Amino acid sequence: MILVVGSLNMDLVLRVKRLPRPGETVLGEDYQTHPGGKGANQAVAIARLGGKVRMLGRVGEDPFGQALKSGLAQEGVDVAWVLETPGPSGTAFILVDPEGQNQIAVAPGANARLVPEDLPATAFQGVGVVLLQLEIPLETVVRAAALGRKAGARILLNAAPAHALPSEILQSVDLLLVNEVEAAQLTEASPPRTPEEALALARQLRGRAPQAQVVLTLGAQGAVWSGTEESHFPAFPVRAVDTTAAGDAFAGALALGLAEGQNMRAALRFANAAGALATTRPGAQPSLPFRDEVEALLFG
Amino acid sequence: MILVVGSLNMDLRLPRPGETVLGEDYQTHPGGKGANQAVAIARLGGKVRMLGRVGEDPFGQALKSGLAQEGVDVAWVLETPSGTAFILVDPEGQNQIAVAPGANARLVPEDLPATAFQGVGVVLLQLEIPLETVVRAAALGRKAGARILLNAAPAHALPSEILQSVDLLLVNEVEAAQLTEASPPREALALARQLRGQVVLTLGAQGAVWSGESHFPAFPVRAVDTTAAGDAFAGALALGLAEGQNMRAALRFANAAGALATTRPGAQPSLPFRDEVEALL
Ligand SMILES: Nc1ncnc2c1ncn2[C@@H]1O[C@H](COP(=O)(O)OP(=O)(O)O)[C@@H](O)[C@H]1O
Ligand SMILES: Nc1ncnc2c1ncn2[C@@H]1O[C@H](COP(=O)(O)OP(=O)(O)O)[C@H](O)[C@H]1O
Repeated sequence: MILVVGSLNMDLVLRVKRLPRPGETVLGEDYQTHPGGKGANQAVAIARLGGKVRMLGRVGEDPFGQALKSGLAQEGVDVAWVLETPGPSGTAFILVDPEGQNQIAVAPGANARLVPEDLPATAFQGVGVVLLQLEIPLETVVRAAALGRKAGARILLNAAPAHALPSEILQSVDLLLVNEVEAAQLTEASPPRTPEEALALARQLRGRAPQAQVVLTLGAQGAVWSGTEESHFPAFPVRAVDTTAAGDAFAGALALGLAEGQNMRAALRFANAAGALATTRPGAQPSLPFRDEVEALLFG
Repeated sequence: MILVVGSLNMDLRLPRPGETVLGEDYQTHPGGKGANQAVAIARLGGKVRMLGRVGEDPFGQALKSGLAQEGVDVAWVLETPSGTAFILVDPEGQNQIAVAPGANARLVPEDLPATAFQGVGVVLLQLEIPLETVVRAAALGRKAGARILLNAAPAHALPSEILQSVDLLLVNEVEAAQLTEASPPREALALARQLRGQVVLTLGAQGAVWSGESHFPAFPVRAVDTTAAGDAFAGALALGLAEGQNMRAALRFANAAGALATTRPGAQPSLPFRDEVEALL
């Protein structure tokens, strides 16, 4: 059983010729509205892969709030710990170009009101893995890890979007999951390139600031893992339509792989499979693949 | 009055990929080049009508009642089965914008009644509606006996037919280049607008040039947000000519509105009132 603690966002999406550079006005088409948020996406990702999942976070007392909560319940995620909030739900401004590269700006809304006291112990009882991200306040992330350990869950921190982390969080996490910008933020010096070797060396560096399994995602180059092994796990070759929610599929698939009892080798392959499929359909949450697609792609 | 025919938009800590500016603002205000130009005239104490399409969504209502509360006649604003700008802004006033035309793409020639043009002194147009509707709006303006002000913005190619049918052709340095060829590195901007040519070429903090042959200096101000500077200038110029001011005093009156727009954040909210622009005289 997995608990996901994190954000619920309404995604407002535009197809664009080209992502605007600073100062640029670009013309877009095909305006669309879908439930999203790193938290809600990772919960739904676990559900479509057939894992049992609860979601703990806040929606606002607006139309979107109901749509965010109902969306989750419909996918069969347990929404008993989704709390109603004065003011607006989270909203996200997404642009996607023809290569599937995106640009996202998030208005936190009710996600900013998820405080430590909002975390009851019964949401964590009997869960094997707690899955956290950073579209909620850092004091809430600390409490979630604490309550997670107290219940005997593995703490999976997806440190995204990019944010500075205090030692208290980095030291209390079983697995730290970051993309290259998050890895560079926390380490200083980017991998302005890949060799898969370069981000292994940075994932070894991030390893120094804790005692977790460290996982670094590389988009079209897959992922690396510094922990009980130092290894690269290649991407599945697919046609990428919209890269939105691919880290969410991957995070959610890693969580459920470890929940179900898979080792890291298997769970990371499973996760690259799921993150690859998410690139091949448009939109965030709607692109989240189902167990049988993911298993098809693994079987080859 | 002045008739404005063009766009209405609602203008609305980031996954970077491709990259966003490090800055945290957006929320909700009426915008679009048409709406902004109309509100500009209204805030400058001018009688003004807005002609264009909103959607059947909450925004559509908000845009309409928004323009109304500023003092714009919205009678001719047609509901449609809204245009949206996703605006990201950093603390240094730098912007990234993604526009979804919505209803604005559905404003077709047969949408323009001649009633709306009757008695008006200036028809003010931009290029945020289909080109065939701009053509219609010009033709109906000429019929009603109005001066047709084309603001050829945003940057787009135009045929000789359209260029030859307007009484004033308002452009910036990128649009000037688009229609002619080769950016004015300045004057050379005045020799480019004569290659165009009444043609008005805006130059930011260097003000505006004219030839039908003169340059009108910028009002020096603290530029925090250059958004809606073109809209305030366009709206103000349109109001100076409909008020019967000379071209020289109107272009000074445009620069003065233009400069005051730069001094406050956002688009429609930064548009100066009359008392403000008259003080800067
Ligand atoms: N073009 C791609 N081809 C194959 N897999 C991809 C592609 N883009 C992303 N992925 C998968 O999704 C995961 C997340 O990619 P990445 O861009 O690092 O995440 P995020 O969207 O959080 O930045 C990768 O590890 C990989 O499994
Ligand atoms: N920094 C500035 N200082 C003074 N006046 C300015 C400044 N920026 C713009 N303006 C005024 O507002 C207008 C700005 O239009 P401009 O920046 O040339 O093109 P755009 O249509 O892209 O906004 C007029 O050109 C000018 O009078």
